[PDB]
Amino acid sequence: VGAXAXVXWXWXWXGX
Amino acid sequence: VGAXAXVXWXWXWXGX
Repeated sequence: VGAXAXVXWXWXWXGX
Repeated sequence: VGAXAXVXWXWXWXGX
């Protein structure tokens, strides 16, 4: 979670 | 991966 890939900013889910 | 939790900077594995 947070930033890069997962739940957060960039890849996966949430922000970008 | 990247930053926050996982493989990367903060929690889990790698940097902090």
